[PDB]
Amino acid sequence: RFRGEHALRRYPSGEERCIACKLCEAVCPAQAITIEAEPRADGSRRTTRYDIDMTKCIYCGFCQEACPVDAIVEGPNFEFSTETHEELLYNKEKLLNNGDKWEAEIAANIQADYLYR
Amino acid sequence: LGLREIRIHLCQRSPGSQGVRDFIEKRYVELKKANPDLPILIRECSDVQPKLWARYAFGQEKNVSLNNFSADQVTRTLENVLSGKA
Amino acid sequence: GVRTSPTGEKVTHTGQAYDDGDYRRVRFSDRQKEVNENFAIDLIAEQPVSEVGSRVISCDGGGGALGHPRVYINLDKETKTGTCGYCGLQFRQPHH
Amino acid sequence: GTSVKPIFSRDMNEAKRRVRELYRAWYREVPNTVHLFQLDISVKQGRDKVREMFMKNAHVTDPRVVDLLVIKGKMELEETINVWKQRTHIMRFFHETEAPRPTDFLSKFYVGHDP
Amino acid sequence: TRPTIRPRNDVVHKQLSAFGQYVAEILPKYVQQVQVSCFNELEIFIHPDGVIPVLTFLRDHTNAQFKSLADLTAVDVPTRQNRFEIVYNLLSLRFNSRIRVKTYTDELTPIESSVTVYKAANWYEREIWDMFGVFFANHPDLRRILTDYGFEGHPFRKDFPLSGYVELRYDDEVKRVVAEPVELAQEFRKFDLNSPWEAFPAYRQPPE
Amino acid sequence: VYDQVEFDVPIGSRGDCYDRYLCRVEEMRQSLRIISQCLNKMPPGEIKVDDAKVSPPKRAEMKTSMESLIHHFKLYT
Amino acid sequence: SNLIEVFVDGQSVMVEPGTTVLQACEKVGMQIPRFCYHERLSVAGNCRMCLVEIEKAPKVVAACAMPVMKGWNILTNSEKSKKAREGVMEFLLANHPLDCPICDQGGECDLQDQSMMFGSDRSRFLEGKRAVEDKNIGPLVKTIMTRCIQCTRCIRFASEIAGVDDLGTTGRGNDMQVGTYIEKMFMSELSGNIIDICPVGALTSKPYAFTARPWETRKTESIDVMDAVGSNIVVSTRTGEVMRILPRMHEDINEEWISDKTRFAYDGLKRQRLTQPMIRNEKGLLTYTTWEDALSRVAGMLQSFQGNDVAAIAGGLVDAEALVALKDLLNRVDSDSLCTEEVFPTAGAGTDLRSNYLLNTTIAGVEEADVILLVGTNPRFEAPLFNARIRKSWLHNDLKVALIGSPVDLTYRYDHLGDSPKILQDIASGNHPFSQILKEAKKPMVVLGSSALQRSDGTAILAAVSNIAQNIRLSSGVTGDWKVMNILHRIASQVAALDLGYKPGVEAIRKNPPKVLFLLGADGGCITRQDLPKDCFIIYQGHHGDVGAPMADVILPGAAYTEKSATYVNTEGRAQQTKVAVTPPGLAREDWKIIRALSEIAGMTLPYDTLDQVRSRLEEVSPNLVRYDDVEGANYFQQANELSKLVNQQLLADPLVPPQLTIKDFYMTDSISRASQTMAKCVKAVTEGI
Amino acid sequence: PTTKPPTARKYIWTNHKFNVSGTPQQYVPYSTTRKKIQEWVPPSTPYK
Amino acid sequence: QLIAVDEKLDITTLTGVPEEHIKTRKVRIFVPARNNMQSGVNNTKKWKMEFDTRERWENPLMGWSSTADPLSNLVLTFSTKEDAVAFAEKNGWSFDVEERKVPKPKSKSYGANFSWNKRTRVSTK
Ligand code: SF4
Ligand code: SF4
Ligand code: SF4
Ligand code: SF4
Ligand code: FES
Ligand SMILES: [Mg+2]
Ligand SMILES: [Zn+2]
Repeated sequence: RFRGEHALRRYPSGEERCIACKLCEAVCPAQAITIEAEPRADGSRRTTRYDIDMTKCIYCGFCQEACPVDAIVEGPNFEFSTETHEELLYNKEKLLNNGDKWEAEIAANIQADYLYR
Repeated sequence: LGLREIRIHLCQRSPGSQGVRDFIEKRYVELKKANPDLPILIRECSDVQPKLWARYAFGQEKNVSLNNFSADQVTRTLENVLSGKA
Repeated sequence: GVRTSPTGEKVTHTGQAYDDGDYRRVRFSDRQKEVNENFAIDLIAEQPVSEVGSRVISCDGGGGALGHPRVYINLDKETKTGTCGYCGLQFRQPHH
Repeated sequence: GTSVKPIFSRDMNEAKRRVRELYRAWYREVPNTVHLFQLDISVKQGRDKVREMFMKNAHVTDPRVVDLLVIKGKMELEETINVWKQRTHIMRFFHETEAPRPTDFLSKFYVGHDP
Repeated sequence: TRPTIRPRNDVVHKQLSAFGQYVAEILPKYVQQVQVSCFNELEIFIHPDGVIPVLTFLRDHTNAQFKSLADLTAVDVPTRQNRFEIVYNLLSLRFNSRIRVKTYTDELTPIESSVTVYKAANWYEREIWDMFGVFFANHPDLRRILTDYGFEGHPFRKDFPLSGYVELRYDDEVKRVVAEPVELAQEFRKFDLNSPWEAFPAYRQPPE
Repeated sequence: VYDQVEFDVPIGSRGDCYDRYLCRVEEMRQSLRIISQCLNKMPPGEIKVDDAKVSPPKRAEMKTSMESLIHHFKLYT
Repeated sequence: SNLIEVFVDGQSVMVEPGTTVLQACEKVGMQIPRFCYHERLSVAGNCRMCLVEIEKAPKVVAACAMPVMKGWNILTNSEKSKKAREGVMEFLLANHPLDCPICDQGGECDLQDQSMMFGSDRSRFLEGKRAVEDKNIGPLVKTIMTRCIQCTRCIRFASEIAGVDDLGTTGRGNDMQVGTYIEKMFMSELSGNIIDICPVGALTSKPYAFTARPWETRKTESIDVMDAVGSNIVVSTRTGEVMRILPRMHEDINEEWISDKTRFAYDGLKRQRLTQPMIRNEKGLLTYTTWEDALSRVAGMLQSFQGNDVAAIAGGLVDAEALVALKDLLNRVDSDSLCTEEVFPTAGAGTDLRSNYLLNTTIAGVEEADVILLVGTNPRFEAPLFNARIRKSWLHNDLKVALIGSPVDLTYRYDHLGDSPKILQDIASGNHPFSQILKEAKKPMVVLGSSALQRSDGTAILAAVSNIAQNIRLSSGVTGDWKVMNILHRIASQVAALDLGYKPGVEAIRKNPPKVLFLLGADGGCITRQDLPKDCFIIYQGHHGDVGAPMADVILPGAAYTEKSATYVNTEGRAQQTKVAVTPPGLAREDWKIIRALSEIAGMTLPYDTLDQVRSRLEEVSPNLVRYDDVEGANYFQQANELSKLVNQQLLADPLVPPQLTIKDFYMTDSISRASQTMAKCVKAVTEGI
Repeated sequence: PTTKPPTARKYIWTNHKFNVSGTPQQYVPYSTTRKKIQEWVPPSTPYK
Repeated sequence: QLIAVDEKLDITTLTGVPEEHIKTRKVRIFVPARNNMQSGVNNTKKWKMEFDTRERWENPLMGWSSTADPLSNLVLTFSTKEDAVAFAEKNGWSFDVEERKVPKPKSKSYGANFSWNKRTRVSTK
């Protein structure tokens, strides 16, 4: 259940789960999420911008409980201190990389906890 | 010194514009035949005294009140403006 | 499917890359630009189209409660295939 | 009609009397504030700032607004005298780090859309 | 009702209504309205001139003796001619009951300080003055308690902007912290969440 | 549920710091007592009010039922 | 009188006979739940969401269709009506797809909101849902019919408002579907409104798909400038970017609808934009420069020449502020050659009398007329909402319509009197039977389009139409303040320019070629460098790079209608003002501010400095430009008609052909429309269809 | 993970990386969207 | 005990608002228009006061929307038009007032759908 650094997950096929519904952005109590979207080249509903300000985030986990497709999660990493302010302003590439980096542990934790949700 | 255009602002229902309304309705057509190339802009005010504007060369503008004037009074004002005499 | 801009920078899956005259490229000097190497559009394009002998079928993304909301896809049109609006998986009736 | 409950002043004369008392107190305090906060400004410019702050409100014709302004100025003086403020609070009256904003039409037209 | 619905307590409702009638009868000079909510909370609306008498009666009367001032605050309603309403919350330990007293004021009318009735009101009235600009007469020492020194405006007013007018930073040229007009790197995103299709028919207003 | 648990309220006698210290220690002991009672009397059932117009539904219901998805959307937006 | 007494939850209210239960409840302040009922459409009564209980009645009634009877007590919040609402919502949600996260109408769904407010909080539907295949009805409306609730709002709107009978229901029972039954595009000037009327995400805007959520958008109320109707609109913006255009309700102008161009041409505001001042370098090419250099270069030429050598042309999207600013600036130069690209006959009264160039009957007045005659115009494309009002009057008031010109499709039947202009003379003389038809009419109306005035016979055509109107007045007598005479304008800047004293047409420029020419958004191509002397100085001020830009010497980037608070006057003579939704991009500035700065640089500083002072100057010139909802005005038909008898120009034997003949000519009219990709897609779709 | 390994995916990193702050491979933030307003391009041919 | 002074209310010197956010602003007093995407009218009941839109620009980092005015998100709700006008006047704000737009009552007749001789007869239902 513990909330760590945010990550963007994807389906087993390799496509990202996020469908740009902007529910996490609407629920975010700190307005830490910025989302922009448009139809993709194949007509899919996908984001072109997904920014999380980690210096504005309160790590409440409301975004992950508002997501209807388990796209945004707050992963178990907590040792991600930074030497500059700028590297704590995450964009979509950073969050997708975090998801690809932590997917094994994230999926194990979700399997452990999803029956309580 | 050359007159460029004349603007007449009269209110549609106010009794202060009755003379201007009568002037227009009776003799604006004759005034327009007399000056076929001079633009006489008739516009409507609202809760404002009737007024007459004259534009001269290089953007010079002067205005005179036509409040409570009869048709003859505003007529004489227009010949005074057109002829250039005070 | 990461491509390279004529300047030399990697073009991300959103297609953006700083122009030649853009001063903002200076932020990547002595550093690097994060680009995710796994393009979702290509990865979902590699998935084979599922063959089902039913007129209407449902998709939930797999895993049951761990996927997306369950939706039903009509497969009456033979010119194209039915695609899930959540997951992107494709379905088709066995023509001929 | 238009009968309202007074705060301190029934009319304008005693409101101006309180204004003059507050001005006297501020004028007296300026040199002590300049010395005690180790300000780089002079006493003349501090008194000029006091005069300017008093003159910003010269248009008020309501005695209640006037005596509320006097109350606010007296709170300001109490903060200054008791050294509850630091040097930054005193120096905030001078806006030394703000680039001047030109007033004429052409400058505002050149800089941006702000009238 | 059902187990998802909060139960009602008619006995406490009747007791509060009776005591509200009692207080209104004893002080007809100041009491303007008495209300009891569905969750058993008693409110007494009074004229501003009666703050000291009503509070003294509620503190000292044998049948009331509200000896504790739980909270004192203000609410800003810009649409009213009297902009601010002052709310007093009192607790009676003798009778295990709570009462609320509301009055009103505007930007220029002072409200009498109640520090003689309750010593706890000293900081509450200071906070009200700091956040709303409501002046309290005969206060021992009225001054800002929450905002920074020299802060201009009253932030808790509805028309005060959320992020204020000035922001602070350290300037190396003058070797001190300076104040400058606010400029957001990202503007606060205003959300229009209120939906049509009105929710509670019991609170429907006449269409005038 | 505080009417369903039993504990004592420590009361001071001198109104000084020592009495408040003793009162706080006694409240710690009484909190241990209440914790014991709560552990021994935990009931079964749901954890939030079974009213989807206030409390969000479960994830499975949100991903299965139309009403649950609508209510989840509206409650989180 | 004839009012009857009825009760809503025990409270009395007096209603007219024929009032339904829904309207009786509305008079009290309650909105009855609805899905199929629309105030603008015919009653359907199929969604059954408006079921309500009448006291002492065992069976609930449909509030949208049941006329209320005297003495009825409507129980709007009784257990019976609440249970009916819950059951109907359950039935509606049984087959609905779980598409809320991917549906474009998440926070704007009537289904979602009414399920939250009147339905249950859970489902007991354990079966599988239905799925239907989507339809392709063009590049404007995206179609996902699994979300359709079969309320038939789109069908009724298409049949009654748009005049297009391409929509319907095929199948039966649960398998009944809304569509065309064939591959066919629902293309009309009002096709985009079915997106608004659709309560669910079955019909959504295709260019708007997936881009924004409703709670994020900021709402700016503004005025459309795509035509001369001036329909009220709402501009949705988010993070300083225009997202979409929504209609804003105004009963007198556009009711609830906007045209497709108005709805979808905002895509052109993000392309081909002018963002920086530009001048010519030594090679003769356009290069970027500062505001100071360009303004000084223009001011030097302005000071070099005076009088007749300085001229200005105003485009179709110019506000009154910029118009009066330019007029004052050129008057300080002693230049009166201030012209517009649109032509109006100056003979006789000209622009001196305001009623000579206005739609005197007004848009709302069409509902009162019994006979209307259209001369040399295509109202369907030139003024889509005016044509919609005509169609509504034809449908509901049994209005009789006749046309002189090309037999265009107007979405209603009319009488084609012919094509030749001599028919006007025949009607005025009295030989044509339509003259007698107009004679019997109690509220006759004659409409002449400015497109018919664009040809060389404009004065003669106007004289013939005025003769017809004068014959009507002389024969049928004075019915009152009916104002038979009318003119339909096509561009949003024409009426304001005529009110300010601009010379209609560009004949003055051709007669007296200038050496300094101002192009205030002029992209009509009326004047090119061939019509100008050698080394003529051309200044183009505008917001788009179009036909007017490349031939200019100095380019001044201006603001579009969405980027300024600007005054526009519609074809009725009603003045309206826009509001700032976003700021101009780059170095672009407000137009009147540019003119005032240029005046200061040249030493001819203008008195006004703020927008309020500009509007004070507008009031000084034409006081009606500051009355922001007034349409009333004095009728001077007799004077203009008498003055029109002086000249006797002859009519040519050329058929009346409107510029827009089919739908393909409607999408591309102005610089904003020509820079829009959505308009290009519409043109491609109508040219070749799939 | 030796007794029961994590689920294998094609997109999961094969090589784990540590914290790279204060290092040339550090994360550098940037906007991931395209230009919103397109400028007009003047023609290359002189008018006269 | 009562001054009985005749002067219009003015509290600009007490609100702490900067000088250039008082004289250069233009508030709009209006009833918000109904969102035409929905049929509900519960959002068109009260009066609103909003400020004129100022410049928004793109942050060089993150491309976020930056602003320089503090009143870009300030919206006030009023019961009546007179209350909003009084509030705007006492705060020293220049205002524009827009009259409330009400949908006019209409005549609906289900029987007109099946008309014997009028054009209101529907071709389908
Ligand atoms: S954890 Fe909370 S604060 Fe952080 S992004 Fe998610 S919703 Fe926002
Ligand atoms: S992360 Fe989840 S909640 Fe946020 S926009 Fe994407 S799908 Fe919606
Ligand atoms: S139409 Fe409404 S209820 Fe249906 S999926 Fe879209 S938002 Fe949800
Ligand atoms: S498409 Fe929309 S408007 Fe048409 S019938 Fe279906 S729900 Fe109604
Ligand atoms: S609204 Fe009456 S049945 Fe649909
Ligand atoms: Mg829709
Ligand atoms: Zn799927």
